[PDB]
Amino acid sequence: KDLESKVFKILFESLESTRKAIAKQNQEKWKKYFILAKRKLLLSQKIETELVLEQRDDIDINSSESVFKIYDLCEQLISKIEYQLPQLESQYSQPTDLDYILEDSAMQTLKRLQDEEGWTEHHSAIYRQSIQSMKREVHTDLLLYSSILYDNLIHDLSIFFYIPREIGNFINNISNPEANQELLYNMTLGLENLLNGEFDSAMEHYAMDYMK
Amino acid sequence: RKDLESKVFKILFESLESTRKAIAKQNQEKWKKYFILAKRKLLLSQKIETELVLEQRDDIDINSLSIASGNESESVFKIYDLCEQLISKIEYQLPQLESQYSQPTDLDYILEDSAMQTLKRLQDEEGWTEHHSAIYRQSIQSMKREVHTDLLLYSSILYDNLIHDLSIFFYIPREIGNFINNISNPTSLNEANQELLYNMTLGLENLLNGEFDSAMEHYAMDYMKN
Amino acid sequence: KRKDLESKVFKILFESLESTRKAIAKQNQEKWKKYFILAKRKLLLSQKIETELVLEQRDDIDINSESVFKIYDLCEQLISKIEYQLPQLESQYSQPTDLDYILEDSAMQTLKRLQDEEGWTEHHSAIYRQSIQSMKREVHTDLLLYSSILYDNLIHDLSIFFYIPREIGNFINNISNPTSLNEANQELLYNMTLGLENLLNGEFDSAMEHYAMDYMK
Amino acid sequence: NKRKDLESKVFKILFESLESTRKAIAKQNQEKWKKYFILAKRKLLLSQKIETELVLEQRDDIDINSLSIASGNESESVFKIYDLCEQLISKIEYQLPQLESQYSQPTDLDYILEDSAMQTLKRLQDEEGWTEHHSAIYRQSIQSMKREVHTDLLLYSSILYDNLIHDLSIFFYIPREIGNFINNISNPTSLNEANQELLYNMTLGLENLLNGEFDSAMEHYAMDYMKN
Amino acid sequence: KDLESKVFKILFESLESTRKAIAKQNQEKWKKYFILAKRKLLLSQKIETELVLEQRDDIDINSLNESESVFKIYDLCEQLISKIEYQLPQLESQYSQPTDLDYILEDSAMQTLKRLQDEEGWTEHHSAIYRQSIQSMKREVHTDLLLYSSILYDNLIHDLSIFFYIPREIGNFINNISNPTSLNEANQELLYNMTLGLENLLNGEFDSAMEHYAMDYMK
Amino acid sequence: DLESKVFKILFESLESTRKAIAKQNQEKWKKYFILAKRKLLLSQKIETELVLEQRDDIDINSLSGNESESVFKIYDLCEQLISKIEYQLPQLESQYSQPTDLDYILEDSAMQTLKRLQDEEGWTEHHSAIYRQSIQSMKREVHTDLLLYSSILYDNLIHDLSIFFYIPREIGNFINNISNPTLNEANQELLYNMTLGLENLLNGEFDSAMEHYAMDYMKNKV
Amino acid sequence: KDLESKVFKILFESLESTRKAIAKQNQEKWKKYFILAKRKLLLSQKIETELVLEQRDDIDINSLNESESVFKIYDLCEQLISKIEYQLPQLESQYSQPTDLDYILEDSAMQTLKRLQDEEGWTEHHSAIYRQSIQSMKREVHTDLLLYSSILYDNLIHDLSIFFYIPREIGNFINNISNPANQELLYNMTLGLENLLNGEFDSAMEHYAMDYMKNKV
Amino acid sequence: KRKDLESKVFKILFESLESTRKAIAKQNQEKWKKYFILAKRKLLLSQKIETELVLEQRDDIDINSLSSVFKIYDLCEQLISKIEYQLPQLESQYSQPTDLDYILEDSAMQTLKRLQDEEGWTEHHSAIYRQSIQSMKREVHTDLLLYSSILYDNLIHDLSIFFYIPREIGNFINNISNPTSNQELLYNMTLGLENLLNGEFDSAMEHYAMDYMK
Repeated sequence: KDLESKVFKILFESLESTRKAIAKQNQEKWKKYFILAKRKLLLSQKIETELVLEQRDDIDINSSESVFKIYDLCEQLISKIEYQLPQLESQYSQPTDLDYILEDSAMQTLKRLQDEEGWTEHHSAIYRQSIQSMKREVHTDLLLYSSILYDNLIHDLSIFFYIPREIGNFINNISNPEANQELLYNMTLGLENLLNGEFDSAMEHYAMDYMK
Repeated sequence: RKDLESKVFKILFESLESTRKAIAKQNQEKWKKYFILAKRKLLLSQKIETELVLEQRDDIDINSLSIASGNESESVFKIYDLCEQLISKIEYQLPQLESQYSQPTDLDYILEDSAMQTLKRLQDEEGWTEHHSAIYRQSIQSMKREVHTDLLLYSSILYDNLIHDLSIFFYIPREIGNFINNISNPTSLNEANQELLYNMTLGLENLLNGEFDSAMEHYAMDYMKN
Repeated sequence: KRKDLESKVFKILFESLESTRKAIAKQNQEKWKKYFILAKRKLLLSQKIETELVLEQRDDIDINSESVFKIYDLCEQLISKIEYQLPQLESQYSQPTDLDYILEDSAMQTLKRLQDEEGWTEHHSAIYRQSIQSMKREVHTDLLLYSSILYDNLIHDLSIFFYIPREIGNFINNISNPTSLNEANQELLYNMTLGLENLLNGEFDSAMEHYAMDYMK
Repeated sequence: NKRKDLESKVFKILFESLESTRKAIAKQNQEKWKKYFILAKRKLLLSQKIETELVLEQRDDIDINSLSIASGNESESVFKIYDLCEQLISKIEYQLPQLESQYSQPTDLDYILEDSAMQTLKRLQDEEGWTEHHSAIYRQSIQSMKREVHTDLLLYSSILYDNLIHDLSIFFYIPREIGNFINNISNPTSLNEANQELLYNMTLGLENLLNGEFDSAMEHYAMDYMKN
Repeated sequence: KDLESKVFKILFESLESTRKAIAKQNQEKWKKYFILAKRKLLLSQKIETELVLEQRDDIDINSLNESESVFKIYDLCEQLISKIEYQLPQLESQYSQPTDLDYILEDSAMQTLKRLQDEEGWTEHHSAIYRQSIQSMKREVHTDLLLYSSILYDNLIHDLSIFFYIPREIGNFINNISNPTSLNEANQELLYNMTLGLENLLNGEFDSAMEHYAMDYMK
Repeated sequence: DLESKVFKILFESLESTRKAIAKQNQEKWKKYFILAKRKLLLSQKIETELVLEQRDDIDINSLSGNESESVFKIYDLCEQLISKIEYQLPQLESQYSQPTDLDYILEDSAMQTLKRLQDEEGWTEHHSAIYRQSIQSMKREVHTDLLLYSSILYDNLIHDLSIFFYIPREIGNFINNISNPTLNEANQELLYNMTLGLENLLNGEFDSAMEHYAMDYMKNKV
Repeated sequence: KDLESKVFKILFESLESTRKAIAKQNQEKWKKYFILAKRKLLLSQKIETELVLEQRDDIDINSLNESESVFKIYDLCEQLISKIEYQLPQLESQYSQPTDLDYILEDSAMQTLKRLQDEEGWTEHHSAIYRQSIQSMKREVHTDLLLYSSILYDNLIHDLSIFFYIPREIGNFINNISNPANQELLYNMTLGLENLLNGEFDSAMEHYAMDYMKNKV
Repeated sequence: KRKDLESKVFKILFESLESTRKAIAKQNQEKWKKYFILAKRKLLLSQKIETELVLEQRDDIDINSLSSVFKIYDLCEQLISKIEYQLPQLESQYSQPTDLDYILEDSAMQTLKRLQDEEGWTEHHSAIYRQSIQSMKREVHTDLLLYSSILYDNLIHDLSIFFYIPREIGNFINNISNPTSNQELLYNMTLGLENLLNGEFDSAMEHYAMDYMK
């Protein structure tokens, strides 16, 4: 009598141990947060840069290096992003310790728990459904906190959005004075910072700080 | 007791299974919350871009020469006025978006009110322990989290699509591409500053006047239907 | 004269190289992930040999004993875990990164731009290529260096997970003491099952993550 | 183009000096294997030390009672084992500064990168069209070569350790003895017999770590790997 | 009657004579001034060098112009510490060694007490006053030592500023790295000026320096 | 016969004043602290001066980095510290000159006492001469005590305050970093740690530490 | 936007730096607590002794055991009056002594202010806020003085009851006149007046104030 | 633009707070009682300890078969009484809320909400507001302790005549200095005790406090 209660207790405390294992994962979870947000930032970069390419008239006459260099930096920043997005995907899908914990190790625990007394096929059903729920909720967590992260570091990375900045500058330069060349220069610069690692490093720094 | 634990178990499971089928039946409000989360992202970007433009305004001083300001001075002051409005607009919008997304739905009724109700009717069953009710609370929480997840997944993909479909309303990148192209032409030098102030005003009012919102709602519903 | 031309081209060569080195230095998150991979790999290989040697001592099983069966089972699981973890650790170690992209593609672009200068000869070009190769090799150096030291420190931090030496110490200490022979036997069985399951259940993997992450900063 | 061939061939001499040093580095195998072995051996002994410390740390003696009924020699065996643990910790504490000293001894690798390289630089500094920028490239390439050597050292010593730790499996007395113990216990009535076997085998394996057989086996296996 | 007046006068005359004998004995003071100020100087030298030293990490056998310089600087630190660790007890000893002033205020004065105790009208009260007057003359001498060593040290910390190489080289290093070309050589150059610094404190240039500045303060 | 009475009355009054001087601890400990702290601040001053002497001067030039930010912030902290010390030293002197009850016990109260004692039988001007001599020596011996226990205090504090001696600690940290693993990481480490050392000298942590340590040394003797 | 919030945060953090500086200045705090308490004590003491003296009855050319019973005490009163008249202004010189604290709140505060006046978006209104908060901290350190010095005084008047010879002696006189004898008054008096003149009262006070400086914190 | 917005929002915080200052100045010229209460409290506890210690000299030496003051000892404990009554009275009198306590609680915290309603007005101005109000509170408290102290230091001289006990020990040693007639002691001191009980003291104290603050 009251063996039902004891078996239930075993199931519950097993599942809770798995939950605590899950909560201890931090480094790969954060690396994945960071991958999702960075991917969003890089798709907006590739779209902004494709828009400013499009506005270039292929001159075909039919009877300055300051901008050719700008358009050049544009094209190879597209090339950078195009290399980088598959690598972020790849990195994202690499298996982690948590995976093993939730698959093989959790199945091993199941088998042992089934050899107890009073453990039915229903207890197994409940155990399996809980582990499937935990597996899914890992993705829940990734999607949630990477959205929150992206929202925060779109504020923090403002300094790198050089087009809004150069336009605000340039219409301030009407009423507070050469301006064409100033814009070409600040644009070249903001490009370079996007290509030369200054951006990938800024993002590493910010998200890291967030994790501490 | 042989059939007792088996069938208390079966009642718990069938309760939960019906609730799951109910969740599938209320796949209706989901489209509105998808659209909200996507739209909130599009606006957070717009607000930040605009704020950045406004943040360059250096004031006008005795030390500001302000030479070469013809009729462009009033263009520029309307640009700052528009920008200020667009911020005040996005600032009013965003909490209405929160208020909408947060509002109670059919799904919430399935998973909250009615879930606890069914719980109480289940407590008054033979051989129902508090462990059974913990398992009920757990599976319902997971169904909440499964719905949350569908929200975040679909809305992220929606956004990925919208940033393509709304190519046209991103006036700032296009106008910069055009300004430098227009120094690259021989003829377009004089027209350049004017054209920039004008198409910028255009872009700001397209975001302000309802056009961008409406195209957003179109492309979104189009994506959802297919 | 042409002397100042030579100094101009030498200063440009140097400053492009120095820009490249500053860029390598900032690539810090991946360099740590790799340090930690190496330290973890050594820790785990030693766990595997320790566990395999406890297994080599087992009688061939009866074909065609209760707690000791549990313990042997755990040993086999832990070996499966480690044989799962190791190929993955190699994969993550070889996973390319932005450092690779600086060291190959951005460098070749800067060389195209540089090799179109005032007095830039193909010898300046050869030195530029070599210096790039040397930074790429020095990254590897630092991995081996910093991973060596990190492991030296982790072995001490992680001392409480080394359940084998501690449980043999404990066992002889309480056969020597007035404590009985069964209390000794049962205490060893218990403490071995525990050391094993903390090796198995993430507790060691979490401790290692925690300590190594604390070392950075 | 008198100064063209000047600049071109003062670059050429630089390349050829550097490449000569590189070739002299490549033929330095036997003398590297000494440093390989010292690094591998140091890590092996640091491990041995920690594992023995961890044994010794579980020592908490309780005084016997006037009432104690127990019998046997087991406490004498255990105290001798503790003694041998202290002797091993001593041995290792002694021989680590040795290894440091041996590694610190300068080799003909050191002579090619240090004495000999600085001696070639000075003659290159009396060359026509040579400038301190050339000298900076010289110093830079040499220090890159020192670093390449270091990489060789860390890499090959790590691989050698990984192989040694299997070669030396027989001396790892303490997992092996917890093994033999657990395997005996399943056959009951042999429990006291198994305690005796364990005390005896710990004593032996401690002696084999203490008495220099372990150091011999280590050097022997490292040689066998060097040849292959 | 007229007798305690006589006893009193002889007590006062004896004490005044001791006082005039203390005055001619200015020699010993200067030496002890130098001892006390020099000991304070070497205490601070010790603490600075120990702090520089406390930052050396243990040598990792994997760890690999600078290395040679930093090794030989650390050795110069350890040499300076040993020099001061013996130089200090040497200085205590020199300060303790008996003097003609010590003699004139212990032996000479107690001989005189014995003599004065066989006089007509010499109560023990008289002898208590005598011992207290003598201990007071000792404390005047000690006050003199502490006063003038304090002032002397105050002055020597300026006069000897050029041996305070360590803030000096901090300053040259930050100014150098605050410039374009200096940075290149900065890490070498402090390595040099530090070494020289540690040598001038050890080779004896500073002990001769100190001694000569003290010669001037006393003259 | 009775001259023992007059000598004993003399001795007794002098013991009164001596025990009274003994009970005057608070201002004693504060004057110890003043003399100590003064010396520590004179040393700090010379250090900071010496680092500023190595900064180059300022003229019409091209006006030429992040280092420049760090280095010029340190130079400004230096000028700050020097101003702090040049303010505190005259304060410390004026705090030391301030008179105490001890002054009164050894001047007005004593002269008063001797005038009372010059009204007694057996009392002579030679006893008055001894009274003045003894008072004058206790007057001098106060000073002696100040010199002695300030010397000892300083020799202790120069150890307990070791953590604020940032210049030697950072030059040692620097040379330890270079040649061994970790370039301009060490240069940054120097600038940061120098900045924090100067601020801890400026923010009161050092004055608070001194006021705590010499406190402790007092509580021992209590 | 962010600029406003950040310039506010910089204002607040500077002000709270000053806050934590004043927090650490306990020595001169207690010096001034003590000075104020002691001034009150000595004032009441002076007025008591002057009221004793006001009944001396002017003597001059007049009528030639009790000389030691009245004259010694009238003298000891004249001297305690002397001593108190010496001590009071010394206490006011001591209280007015500048301190590191003044430095914190004046020269240092104005240096930092000047250094904030060339931050981004710093307005003369920020500066007026700053000076207002400085003058506030300056006023509150006063408040701290007044509060603790009153609380102290109330402790000391009880802790120091044994030096209050004059109510005590009127008591011990009227009690022995109800009993079966009087000169005890004159005797114990002289002793009380001496204990207030010889330093016993002063050093008793220094002791209790030390004790409170310690245990209260 | 918003440079002028910032000028104005700081302008409104300034002028609001200065209104509250000018309120405090004039309504402080009214709060004279608190001063007087705290001073009285100190006067009375001084009185209590002095009376206590004269009473503390009760030994009741038992006599044996070998062969007015009480009135006074009574007056003593009567005054210890009057005082132990009067102290909690005075503390309650001190704790009562007045106009200021409202001007810096309610009239301030309400004009707060009003200031929050203003545009451009964030939570940092709300924190500056609250902190300036606490500084005003503490400045009023300063005022309180300050002028109560000075008041006490004057009152000690003003009530010099009621300090009967040093007066009468002085008269006794004066009357023993010139051998005459003890009885004058008991009479004069009884007189002073009744001066401290009948309320000439409390009333002369009030008159001198008011008379000083005029």
